[PDB]
Amino acid sequence: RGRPYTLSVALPGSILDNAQSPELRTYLAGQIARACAIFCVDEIVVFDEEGQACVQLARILQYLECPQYLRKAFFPKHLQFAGLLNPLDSPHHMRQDEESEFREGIVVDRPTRPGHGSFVNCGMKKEVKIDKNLEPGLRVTVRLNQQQDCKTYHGKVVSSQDPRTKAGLYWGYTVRLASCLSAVFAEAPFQDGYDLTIGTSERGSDVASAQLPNFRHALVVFGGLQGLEAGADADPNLEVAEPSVLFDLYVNTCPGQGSRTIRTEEAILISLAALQPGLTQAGAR
Amino acid sequence: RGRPYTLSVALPGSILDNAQSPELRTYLAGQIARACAIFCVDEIVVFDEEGGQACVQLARILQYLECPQYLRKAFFPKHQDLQFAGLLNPLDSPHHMRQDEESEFREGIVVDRPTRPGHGSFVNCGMKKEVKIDKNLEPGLRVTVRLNQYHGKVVSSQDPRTKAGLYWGYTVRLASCLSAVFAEAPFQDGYDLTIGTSERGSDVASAQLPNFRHALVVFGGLQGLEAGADADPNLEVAEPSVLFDLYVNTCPGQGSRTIRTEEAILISLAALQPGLTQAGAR
Ligand SMILES: Nc1ncnc2c1ncn2[C@@H]1O[C@H](CSCC[C@H](N)C(=O)O)[C@@H](O)[C@H]1O
Ligand SMILES: Nc1ncnc2c1ncn2[C@@H]1O[C@H](CSCC[C@H](N)C(=O)O)[C@@H](O)[C@H]1O
Repeated sequence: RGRPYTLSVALPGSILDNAQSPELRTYLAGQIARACAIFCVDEIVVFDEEGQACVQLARILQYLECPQYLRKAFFPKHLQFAGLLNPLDSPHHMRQDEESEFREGIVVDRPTRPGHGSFVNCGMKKEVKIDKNLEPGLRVTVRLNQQQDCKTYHGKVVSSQDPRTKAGLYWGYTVRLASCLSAVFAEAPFQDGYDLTIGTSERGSDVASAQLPNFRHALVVFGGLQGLEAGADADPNLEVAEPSVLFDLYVNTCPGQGSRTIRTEEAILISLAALQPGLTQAGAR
Repeated sequence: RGRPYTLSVALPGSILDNAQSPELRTYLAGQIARACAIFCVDEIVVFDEEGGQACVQLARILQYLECPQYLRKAFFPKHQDLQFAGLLNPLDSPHHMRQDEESEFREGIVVDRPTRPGHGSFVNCGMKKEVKIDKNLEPGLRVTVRLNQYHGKVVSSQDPRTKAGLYWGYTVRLASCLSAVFAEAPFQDGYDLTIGTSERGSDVASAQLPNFRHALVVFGGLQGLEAGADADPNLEVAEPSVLFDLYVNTCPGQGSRTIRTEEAILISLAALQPGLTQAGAR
């Protein structure tokens, strides 16, 4: 039932600068968030391929990922427009009425006696009581007890990776800022790093011909208006050459494209669709 | 060399009504045009899923974007539906070339220049000079011209594709209902492969596409293909799958509750691309 692999996507913040209005800038950020949610992307890495655009993108991505009942707690907000344009509707974004094995919550600032556990706002009709003693303001994943007229529901804090790794549920993404293209690779949140890296380009090899190797943590990387060339050339930590040398695979995911250029946000949907069968097979236990 | 098959996409004009501003409405139309151009779609069918304004606005934006830039003044007077065209992303298709670019074919408009029966016509093909052709044609007609390898020959508009393998844009068709998508196909034998899309469809990974000549991929709007099927008095079906050769979910295990039509076109045409390419080949 569980999914043992992760999928990360990297792209440059600069793509917001190419948007033609403030409204379209915000919509574009939403397009990115939605593409990643649709394809059950676990991490979005926003890199500086050269600042403002990177930070604005990352913040919108985080806001959209956050369950609605937690947003006012984590975001000074009103971002509200971005959320209206492109809601994720992901499995952790359930309504108060819906039954769920897991829920995201925030530990509430309640005066408690040491050792007596904590109270969590999981967006339910009642607070959830947990045995772990945690600081108010932390975001946690709670597994609700199967057996529950008490003042609270009861649950236990579990790893935020449990819904995916144990139940096969998509549970949103984390957003990482990277100061350059080398940092996309170097500052992976996995000890082992990304063991399968895939770059994308019209100059890549045919995606249809590639055999994806078995993997645990995949990374798919996208460029902006000037391709992965911009990021590669700007970073002194990286080999000076065409970008294909920086990846395990470097693929064209739309053979015979009928437009001269495919935009980053279009390419993420096309590429993740093209790679989905392969990633599913190669990532399986 | 040539590509012997066509690919048509159908969707409801009603999706423009779900856009949250006038500017986003125009932007969304452009998203449809670009998704179709990227995938070398030859025809976009805009249908009325209620069984008029959204459909006409979508159709007009699609046609405007398809038209080579040097012919837009001739074919597109200023209109309210195109007031936000500046926010559109150009298609940058093969027939959208600059004046300096060498090309085997160019689109043109026959122009009013002195001629006599039998002495042919002149065509504005966007080149430095108007192009002389041997065929007598009325001014104002759009034609495909094969340049002599400033003289050319008017050829079938399907030659760039069928002979040279070039994507050459799309035609736009309005359909008054879902059944008309099928019934008013511009091909004599109709669409011989029809593919509907839905989260309730069978897994696209198991689909086996039969050899085909004219493929059709159909998308619903906010309420799915159920809406158009239900609203059309020419159909009396329980659910939409029986209208199609294949009825497919193209994004297994999707991580959002709903995939919007414009997202789904990109995902589904990507998912089907290997299959379509293989099954349509000579
Ligand atoms: N055919 C294709 N296959 C895979 N990815 C593509 C693609 N076309 C565009 N992309 C993705 O979309 C991004 C923006 S398009 C970049 C265009 C640039 N002229 C260049 O030389 O690459 C690219 O960096 C790549 O990540
Ligand atoms: N998983 C999926 N596979 C294929 N097409 C999909 C899809 N999800 C959405 N679509 C396409 O996008 C359109 C808009 S989404 C429609 C959702 C509607 N609640 C319904 O019951 O269908 C659909 O009509 C379909 O053409």
